[PDB]
Amino acid sequence: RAAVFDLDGVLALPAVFGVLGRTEEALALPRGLLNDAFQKGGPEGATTRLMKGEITLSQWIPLMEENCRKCSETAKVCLPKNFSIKEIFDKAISARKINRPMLQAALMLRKKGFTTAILTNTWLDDRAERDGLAQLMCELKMHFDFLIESCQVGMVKPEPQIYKFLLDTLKASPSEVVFLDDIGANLKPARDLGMVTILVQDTDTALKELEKVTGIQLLNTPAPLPTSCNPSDMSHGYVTVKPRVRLHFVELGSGPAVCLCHGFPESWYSWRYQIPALAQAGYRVLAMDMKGYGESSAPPEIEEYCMEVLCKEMVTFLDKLGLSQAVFIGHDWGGMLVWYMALFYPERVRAVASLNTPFIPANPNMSPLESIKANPVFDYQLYFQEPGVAEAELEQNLSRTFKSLFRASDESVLSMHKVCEAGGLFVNSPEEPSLSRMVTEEEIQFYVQQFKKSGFRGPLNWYRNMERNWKWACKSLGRKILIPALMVTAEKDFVLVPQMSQHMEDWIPHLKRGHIEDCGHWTQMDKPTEVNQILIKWLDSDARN
Amino acid sequence: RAAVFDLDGVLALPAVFGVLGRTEEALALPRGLLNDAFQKGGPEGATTRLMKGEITLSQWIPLMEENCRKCSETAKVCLPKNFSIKEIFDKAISARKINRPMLQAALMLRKKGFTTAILTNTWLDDRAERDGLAQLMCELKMHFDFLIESCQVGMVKPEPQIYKFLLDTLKASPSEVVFLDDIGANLKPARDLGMVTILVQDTDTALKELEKVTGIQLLNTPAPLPTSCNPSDMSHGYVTVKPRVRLHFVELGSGPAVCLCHGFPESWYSWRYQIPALAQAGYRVLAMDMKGYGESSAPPEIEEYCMEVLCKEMVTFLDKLGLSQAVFIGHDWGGMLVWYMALFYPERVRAVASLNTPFIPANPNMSPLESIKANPVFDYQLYFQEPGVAEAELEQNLSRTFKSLFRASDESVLSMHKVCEAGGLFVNSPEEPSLSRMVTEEEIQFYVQQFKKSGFRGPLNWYRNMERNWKWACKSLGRKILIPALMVTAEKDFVLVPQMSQHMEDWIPHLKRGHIEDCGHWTQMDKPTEVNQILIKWLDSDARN
Ligand SMILES: O=C(NCc1ccc(Cl)cc1Cl)N1CCC(Oc2ncccn2)CC1
Ligand SMILES: O=C(NCc1ccc(Cl)cc1Cl)N1CCC(Oc2ncccn2)CC1
Repeated sequence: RAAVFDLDGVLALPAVFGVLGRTEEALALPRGLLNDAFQKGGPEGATTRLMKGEITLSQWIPLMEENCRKCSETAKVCLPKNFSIKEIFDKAISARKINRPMLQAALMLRKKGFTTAILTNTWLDDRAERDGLAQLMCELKMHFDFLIESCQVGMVKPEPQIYKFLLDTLKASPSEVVFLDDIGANLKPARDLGMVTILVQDTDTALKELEKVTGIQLLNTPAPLPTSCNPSDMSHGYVTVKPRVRLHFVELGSGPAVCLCHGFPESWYSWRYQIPALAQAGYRVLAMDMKGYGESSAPPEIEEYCMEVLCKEMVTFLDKLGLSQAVFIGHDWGGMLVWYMALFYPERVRAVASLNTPFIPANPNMSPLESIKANPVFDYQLYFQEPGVAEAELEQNLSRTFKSLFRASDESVLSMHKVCEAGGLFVNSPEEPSLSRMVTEEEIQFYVQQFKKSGFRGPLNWYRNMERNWKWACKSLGRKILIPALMVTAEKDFVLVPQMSQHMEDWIPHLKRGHIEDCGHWTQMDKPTEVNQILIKWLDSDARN
Repeated sequence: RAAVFDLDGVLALPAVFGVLGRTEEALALPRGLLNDAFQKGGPEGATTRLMKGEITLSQWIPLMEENCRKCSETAKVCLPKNFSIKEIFDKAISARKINRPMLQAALMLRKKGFTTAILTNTWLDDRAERDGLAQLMCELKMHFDFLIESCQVGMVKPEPQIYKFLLDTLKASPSEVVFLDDIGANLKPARDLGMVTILVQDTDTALKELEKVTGIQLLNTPAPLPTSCNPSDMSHGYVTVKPRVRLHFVELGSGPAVCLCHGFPESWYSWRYQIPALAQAGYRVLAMDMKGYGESSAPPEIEEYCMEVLCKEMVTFLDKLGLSQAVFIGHDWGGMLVWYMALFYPERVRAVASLNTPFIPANPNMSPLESIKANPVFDYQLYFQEPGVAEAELEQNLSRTFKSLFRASDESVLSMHKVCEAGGLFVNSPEEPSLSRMVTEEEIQFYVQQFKKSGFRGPLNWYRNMERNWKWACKSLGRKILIPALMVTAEKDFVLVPQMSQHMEDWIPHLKRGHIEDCGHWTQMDKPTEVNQILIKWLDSDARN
């Protein structure tokens, strides 16, 4: 049981086939002139040779023209003065856009165990604007197990061989396979080989039919999550910033550089839902394992975690990567870091953005410890301070830990006030915590494996400079942030409440604002789709311009 | 003994200080109006506060205006209708360009054992166009051991503290240090602290003086090599393309993606001289460890090295990296690969380029082995064929191997014809080979270490598919390359002679051509500067447009 989708007319709706007609009307041409001239000679014909990979698209155009001279000639018509097949097809190809709901379906069947595949008759595109084809072929490609292109295999639909071929690459029986296609002709050979066939016109009936024979709802199915990340299928980067300090990250996409700075205690993976989005949106994403986390160096000394050096190391990270600047987006402790970045290295910062984390001026007259007791919900911060105590407690049950922390607003199971008195952090929580809606059991275990490397010393050391940070932070009390910034608040984040940012305007005049209702502190996994909305808008708006 | 250089007026010639005057003339302003208004209040003054990092540049402008209202007022003049300090400084900053010869000098002293450093009074730049500052600060930064900016340390020249500071960061005695600067005032405190001081105006006298007190020629010194690469200071990438196949590479720069495909038997490092250039030129460079080499998977089976799969894996490499297309530049076997890339994946190829390697149509009627005996200098290719024979011989003395192969035109020590009969490849060469001009002993040993990993099986397997490549290659006999391509020939490459490419025009109509006289087969290290010239021109010309 597996499912195969044609490109043109199935997953990519405006059909190149249909734009021909629209040109015929538009151009006052004899109905079918272009379509008939498109396939003159059958399998010996220019088009078939093209589908077989025998000639490039640019090699085909002239070959397509001549058909139209002849085809105009038999019907005894004229082809307009500036009539050009190049232009007609450019617009068309680039007029073709994904069919989000069909794609939706593939993703569901897939997620439901199905082996999926795009089986398309397609040329080798060597136009100048070919990028727009390659660009879309990537969007799609990824959400399928296979892509079979007529031009590489050397076979075209409806040659029964490409079907067997597909069958054998599928490793399935004809009876196990569903096959949707806009071209009846191409259904017949699959049909008569025994597989299911769906004729596609409206996507709605095509899907009704699909859910019917799969026994899996695809039609009007809930709002599906943004595309996530499989650590294996990723690109992983390593840069030494210091002799005993390597930073690790994940690279994806092309465009201006967007640098994602996670929080405590997370990993590059804490961005899984936005990493594909931003790439698609057209940026170059680089998700940090922040110092102390996972596959990045994790030095035991407290002082190697003050902001100054952490930023000193991001700069140096950009040094060794060929980057003048990058846009810094952070969350939790990362959102803080990003603020020092905009504050001490405007040069190197295209634009800054924080998730949850507010810009708080450092009080000259107030040792940040004093400012710790106030606001009672800041008790656990204390509990960390002492090297040893908390590390032990948090490294004791790894799985228990992340399960206990990673929870939606209401799934909470911790009261992070009275923490010190309580004698610990999970003092009054389970050891068997149930699994949140936000994470699968496999997305938890991942975090588990990252920390078996460096433990919690490092991450907890971020909380162990303050006297030092604060002091560094005072120097910048003269300054204002005048680069483009975005502040995004979460409703149900008890620790970092929207109202601490209330005063950020005194400091960042043209601060943009994003809010998110019904959202907790794990803004990335709790509200992936909205996080995406707010950040992509501001990126197009405020980054590259 | 170490050397310190100011930015403005020393390494970056048009001096911001001097453009003020040019504005005064230009604007018919009272000589010195701007300069005096630039430093009103001394150390309490806007400018000093700015140099100290107290305020951002954008915070300074208004503060700089008002000075000019007052300064115009005391001299009793008018400031023009649309008079703006913002615009005046924009142009200026972006009018400032590196001082190549001063830089030259730093690089020499450095290479000569000197500890070097930029000690500049500089602001924190938060303009929109700030990128142009960051961009240049990176060019330079890298070629020095240290950069000390007044705005981070919190100290300005000529405060004697920043000097001591510099001294203590240098870890040197005043007497050990040279210090060039355009501003006499800033020399005095260093001078009177005991270090050498040079007053810079013309760069030529400033350098005469430098070479004088260093005992090292800097003036009119030979044409220096392009900037190379220190593997440690690099960014190293890893992407799995297959279950048991990881590809490794080096990332640097930003812009369109340029993908560098080395040859046999080399490594990403075989591009050391062009990797910094292209980055600077403004592209995103990704130097491959090609399958079988160094830090990339090295599967023993022959067939995992045919072109088809090698390209299938580059595509897949671009998949997992967020790349629609990349420009492929190859050399030796890499130049070949790139040709299949342009031939089977135009979509995915922005532009193609080969170094040495020509585009040879596959003869339908001729088993490529037949076509092997012909052209006698293709004997060693035979010698490889047999899994075992050559691997053994080449893995025997690693160092001997690379020393023996990596040689300029005339440094040759091998006759790669009669190889089979001779009974080996280095049959009649030394074991103690002298070291070529092209490589230091440390650039050899590097190659040595890479191959202790995967050995020679893998690399030699590229030569072990031909019947297979050829067959794959026949399919494309219908096709023409119509994307932008560049073919670069080397004069003294006995194996890949310029004349094999003579016919490439029948295949690639608007093929661009680059030649290089007095050059061998190791085009990258033999002619780094020219390689750079040809490729950067064609990149601006033919890539991004
Ligand atoms: O405690 C954290 N992060 C960990 C954390 C936060 C919230 C929750 Cl629910 C769970 C966890 Cl583990 N921070 C406090 C200190 C940082 O700086 C800051 N700045 C201004 C106001 C408050 N904090 C923000 C991150
Ligand atoms: O032998 C090599 N490279 C290794 C090599 C070349 C030259 C020298 Cl001096 C030393 C070494 Cl080790 N090639 C021959 C096969 C490849 O394809 C090809 N295509 C057309 C004509 C000739 N070759 C080019 C690379």
